[PDB]
Amino acid sequence: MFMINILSLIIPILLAVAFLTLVERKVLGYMQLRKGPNVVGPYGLLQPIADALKLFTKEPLRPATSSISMFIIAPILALSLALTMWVPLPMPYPLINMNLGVLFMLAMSSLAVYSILWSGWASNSKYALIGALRAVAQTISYEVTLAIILLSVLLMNGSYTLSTLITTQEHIWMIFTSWPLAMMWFISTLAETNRAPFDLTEGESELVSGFNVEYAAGPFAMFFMAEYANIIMMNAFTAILFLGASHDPHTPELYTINFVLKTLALTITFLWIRASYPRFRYDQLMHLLWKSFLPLTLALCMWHISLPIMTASIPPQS
Amino acid sequence: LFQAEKDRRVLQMLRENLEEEAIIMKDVPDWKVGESVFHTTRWVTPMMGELYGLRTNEEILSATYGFIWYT
Amino acid sequence: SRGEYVVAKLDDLVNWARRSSLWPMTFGLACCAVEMMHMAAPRYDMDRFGVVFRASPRQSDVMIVAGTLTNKMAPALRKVYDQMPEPRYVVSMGSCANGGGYYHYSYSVVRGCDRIVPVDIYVPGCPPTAEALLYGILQLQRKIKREKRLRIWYRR
Amino acid sequence: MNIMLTLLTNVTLASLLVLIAFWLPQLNAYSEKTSPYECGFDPMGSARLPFSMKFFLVAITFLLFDLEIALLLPLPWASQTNNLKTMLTMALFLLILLAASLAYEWTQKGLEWAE
Amino acid sequence: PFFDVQKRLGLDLDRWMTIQSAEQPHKIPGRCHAFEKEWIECAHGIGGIRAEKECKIEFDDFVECLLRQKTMKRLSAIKRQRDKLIKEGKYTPPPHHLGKEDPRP
Amino acid sequence: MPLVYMNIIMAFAIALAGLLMYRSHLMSSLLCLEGMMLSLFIMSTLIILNTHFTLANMMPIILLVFAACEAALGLSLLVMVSNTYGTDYVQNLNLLQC
Amino acid sequence: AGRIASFLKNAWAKEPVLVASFAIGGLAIILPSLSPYTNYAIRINRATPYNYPVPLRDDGNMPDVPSHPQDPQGPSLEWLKNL
Amino acid sequence: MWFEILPGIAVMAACLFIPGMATAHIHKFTNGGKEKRVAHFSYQWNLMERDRRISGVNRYHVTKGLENID
Amino acid sequence: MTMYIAFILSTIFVIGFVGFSSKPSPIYGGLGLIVSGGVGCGIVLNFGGSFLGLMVFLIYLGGMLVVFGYTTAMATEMYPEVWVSNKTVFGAFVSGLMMEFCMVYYALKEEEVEIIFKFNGLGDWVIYDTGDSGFFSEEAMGIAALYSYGTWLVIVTGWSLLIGVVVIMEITRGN
Ligand SMILES: CCCCCCCCCCCCCCCCC[C@@H](O)O[C@H](CO[C@H](O)CCCCCCCCCCCCCCC)COP(=O)(O)OCC[N+](C)(C)C
Ligand SMILES: CCCCCCCCCCCCCCCCC[C@@H](O)O[C@H](CO[C@H](O)CCCCCCCCCCCCCCC)COP(=O)(O)OCC[N+](C)(C)C
Ligand SMILES: CCCCCCCC/C=C\CCCCCCCC(=O)O[C@H](COC(=O)CCCCCCC/C=C/CCCCCCCC)COP(=O)(O)OCCN
Ligand code: SF4
Repeated sequence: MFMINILSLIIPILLAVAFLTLVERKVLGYMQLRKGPNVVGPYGLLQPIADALKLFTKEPLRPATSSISMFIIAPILALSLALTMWVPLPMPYPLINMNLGVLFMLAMSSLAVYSILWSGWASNSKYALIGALRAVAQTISYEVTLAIILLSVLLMNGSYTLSTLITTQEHIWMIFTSWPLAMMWFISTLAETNRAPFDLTEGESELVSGFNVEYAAGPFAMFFMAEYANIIMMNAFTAILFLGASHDPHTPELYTINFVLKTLALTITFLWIRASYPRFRYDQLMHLLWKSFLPLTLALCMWHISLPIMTASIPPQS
Repeated sequence: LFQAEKDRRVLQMLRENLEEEAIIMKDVPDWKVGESVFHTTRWVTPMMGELYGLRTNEEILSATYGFIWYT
Repeated sequence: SRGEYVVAKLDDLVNWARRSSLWPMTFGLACCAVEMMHMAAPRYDMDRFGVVFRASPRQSDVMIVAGTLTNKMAPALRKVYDQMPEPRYVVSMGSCANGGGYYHYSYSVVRGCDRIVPVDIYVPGCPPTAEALLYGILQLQRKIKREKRLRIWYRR
Repeated sequence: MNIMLTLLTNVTLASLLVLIAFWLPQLNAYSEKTSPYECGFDPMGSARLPFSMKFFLVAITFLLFDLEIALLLPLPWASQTNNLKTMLTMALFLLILLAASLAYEWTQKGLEWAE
Repeated sequence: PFFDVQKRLGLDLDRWMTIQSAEQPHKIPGRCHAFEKEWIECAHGIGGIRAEKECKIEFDDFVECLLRQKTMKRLSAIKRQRDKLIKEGKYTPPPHHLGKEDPRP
Repeated sequence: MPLVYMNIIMAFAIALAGLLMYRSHLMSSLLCLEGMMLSLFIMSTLIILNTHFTLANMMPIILLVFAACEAALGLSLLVMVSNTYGTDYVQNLNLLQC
Repeated sequence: AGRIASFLKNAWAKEPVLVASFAIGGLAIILPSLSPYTNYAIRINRATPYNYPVPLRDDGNMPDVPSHPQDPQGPSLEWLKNL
Repeated sequence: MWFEILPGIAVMAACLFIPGMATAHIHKFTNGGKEKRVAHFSYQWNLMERDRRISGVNRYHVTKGLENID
Repeated sequence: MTMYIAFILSTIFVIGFVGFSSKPSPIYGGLGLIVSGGVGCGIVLNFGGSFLGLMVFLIYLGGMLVVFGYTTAMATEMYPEVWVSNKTVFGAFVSGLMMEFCMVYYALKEEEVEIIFKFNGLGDWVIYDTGDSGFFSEEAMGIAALYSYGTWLVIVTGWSLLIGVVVIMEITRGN
């Protein structure tokens, strides 16, 4: 019966990613005074099917200079991690109930970065190597700030259990309590998923396609699928962390609906930010994370450590 | 009440293991049935090998990794 | 029969999937590239047909040779054509890419990109209007729809 | 047990997806097709050559700050101790030392990329 | 060599961590709290040379509690004899040793 | 002594032997150092979890911290070595032969 | 006290983020010492019964040790109920 | 239209409905329909094992009421 | 003898250690060390040390990423060596694997001393504690006691980290 649960948690996210791309293309078109995919089926609803079939019936390429083992392993690792990240999240009840769920998400987030590095290196291409090094720099930029923000936010929760975040926000969203950390966390999620204005790893205008320039057909489809799944996962994590929906024990449908709506709103905001802003420089991105986000994040961490003690508001569940 | 029930369960399991060992090990000439491995005579908490040693593998797994694997 | 019907249905599915998702390479050479950009403009919106520019040749299905092809550029054009995973298609846009056009007798102009790569659709003009290029793209979609790969394989 | 099954399922699905993506379409690869990719022409050198990094010092400092993160993480549980004054003092001292190290690196041009 | 600054000032810099029976948080006991406390109390003040010989029984018990070597040997011997008997076929284990028992709270 | 203790000890021995053998690169020796640190950490936490030494649980974390320092130290030195020779080869570190 | 105003003006006009971070850190450092609720937090942490309260053997000389949980003797958390 | 964006979004929403809802139903169908127990600590696990032993069918969710105390 | 899960994990741990110990270029060394780190995380997960395993996995993954940048920057050659691209690397890998097999067979077949002392094996599930107590996690409070009890440890660790930052700056100053 658990295998059915795994399948029902795997297939819908793949469909949602396929659909998310269509929505993303359509939103960008309407923000740019155009339509987006409409001919392929009614309102472009069959565009994801066409893209999937076309990519999976196209011939994949094995470069002569490439190390084949890593070249094949990297997309597998990326997609597997993107699918594995979904289980810890509770909507309302998590598929796998971890005592330390947030630590699990952080560990897998670190693991996901390695796949990007490996694909670029195994390509034996100059642009791929540049993209891999850019991903290394991006991780160096965002990792510590993300972790400290997460710790400071969870200090009001009393544990690293993700389900407890539903009980902590029973009466008020955490956005009303830690909105500076919320903005920093949104920027950190934008940088984590290699999304504009931080899509430096792919770098379309600078590095052709970036790390996956040598990738084609099925492996590229899996990379793209993985990238979108990470986007949705991170937005879901943000909605769980900062906008706590009300959970009724006798009707989980209400919490599921609210969680889905908030995740979709955050994803649409991601597409909006992509549509509205230029691209950074990765040295400029690191300088922003270190010279601007890091000092204020340290100060916010000190403040959020102090506040429960001096306010007598220490959360339970030691 | 949980403390009392736990004491009773572990005592009964140890007694079952003791009787079973007395049955099996009688053939060995110089085998003292129920001999402790500690010089002291005070009670020593069992080791989970002394309780589930003679039982099936599934009970062993449920006792040893049952809580950790339950997620 | 049954096998022929099944492979015909598979042909229909595969052809629809291929023609509904045409990804031209971000490849332009000269004046006609501006009209190609005007095809991506909001008025015409090639995206609404499933047509999107992708920079990498490995992630592209079509190449639109829009502009004069010189002797210095021919090796690069051939190299980017080769690196396209199959199936691949080439669209010749403008007189310069069709047969030389205004520079047909030039010492440094390739008299037609069909000398370098096989061409599927020829778009005439100097430059063709964005409507003409859109019509050429839809003609290529129809030509893809007409193809029969698995049906011919089954009859082998 | 369940997490092992989930990881196995995800890995199996990704591996099978690679399998079908590589064995379903028709493969016709030749030397000019699988050649390494530059924009239009052949690359001069090799991508395996040394590639200078201008943020090595930032990488080492990221290592040290990453371990400082490991130090700071158990604070939600540490906040539940009886003697809150000493725990708060230690946490503030650790964060002040982190900020001091960051400031020291900043002032000595440690965050500036090599030119 | 050793400058006992802690003893001179009564500072307790690192002595709280030295032994298993010294004020664990929430009064959580060690696995061999009793054995270690017996060995420490009975070895106190008589020096290492004497406590090597006079204190061998308590340290023996403590090491056994730590590593469970003799208990492992005993259990392995019991299991091997039981396996040999069942292979010969004169044992017939009881139902409660095969998961067919009546559980209790 | 259970099997896992033997396996961790053998992993530590393998990492130590790998460090004691130098092939060409200093980075591989640093990797062997980090592997020895990982084996030490795993052994320490296994012993601390097996015998419920609650106050010992902070020790492995501290261990990891100092690992970084060593790692950090090595990286710094390695950079300088490259900056003098262009490669991290240990064969170049022989000027003190005389 | 006159030049420090100019320095803070320059910092606020040039590096507001650093000023905000330093202000937040200084507040986090100094406020807990001046708050009256920190003792309440300590007492709440102390009053959480993770451990089983082991009974005391009776010798007839404990007027302040209860014999039953509902007896008036022993600590009370009415302050916690009203907090 | 801009409302032509709505259908695709709706599809996405429907897909995002499937896991969570399904999970809840599973947690009910396999545990008597009463919100599968959470065991973050050893005491909750001990309670679950005790209930499993009490039930007599080797299922923890088969609860025993006051009628079992004759 | 119970699903051999801990035994399998420790075997993969030592296999990855052999993999990165043969020194098959720092890229594959880092790959082997990442595999071993995840495996050790699982090993200590099996015993109840969840936080320490995740932390080890987290610290090592972050550490490994820095190494990759460095390897690419200054620890690369024209043709990186893999385990089967060199006689010495393959010989070291094969010797390590054969040594592991020999030790494991010597352990299961007979209870004889190899380095320290003779042992028993019989599965590591035997040495558990039957511990039935607590609404918390012992490891959690043990780690959290770093701030209440480990004042000296916190002080020395913080000073070491600050001095380490100064040390790396001074070393890579150059001149
Ligand atoms: C199981 C996994 C493998 C298969 C996955 C399949 C996924 C679901 C199938 C997708 C359904 C969509 C196919 C039909 C859509 C065609 C819509 C219609 O408009 O097409 C017309 C013609 O229809 C198509 O020719 C039919 C295509 C499909 C025919 C049968 C489907 C076969 C499916 C069998 C799947 C089983 C595979 C099992 C593998 C194990 C011509 O349209 P066209 O003019 O161009 O574009 C519009 C332009 N306008 C504006 C001028 C009008
Ligand atoms: C005597 C002369 C010394 C000269 C040498 C100075 C160099 C060393 C640095 C300062 C001396 C360190 C001594 C601190 C030892 C810690 C133990 C003692 O201080 O008590 C602690 C008091 O806590 C205080 O926080 C002590 C630390 C305050 C000092 C801040 C650190 C500054 C040190 C300077 C060097 C650090 C480098 C960075 C400089 C900025 C804890 O007491 P308490 O919590 O009741 O009981 C805990 C036991 N329980 C759990 C059973 C209840
Ligand atoms: C007492 C509490 C302390 C702990 C809390 C702080 C937490 C973390 C914050 C500190 C992190 C490191 C501090 C950063 C030090 C940087 C100094 C520096 O040299 O930077 C200058 C920039 O900053 C300066 O000019 C130097 C000092 C500027 C002001 C800094 C704060 C001064 C005091 C403000 C707060 C006063 C107290 C709080 C009251 C708030 C007002 C009501 C150089 O700029 P660049 O980025 O290198 O150049 C790039 C563009 N050309
Ligand atoms: S055909 Fe005309 S517009 Fe097009 S590139 Fe040639 S000269 Fe320019």
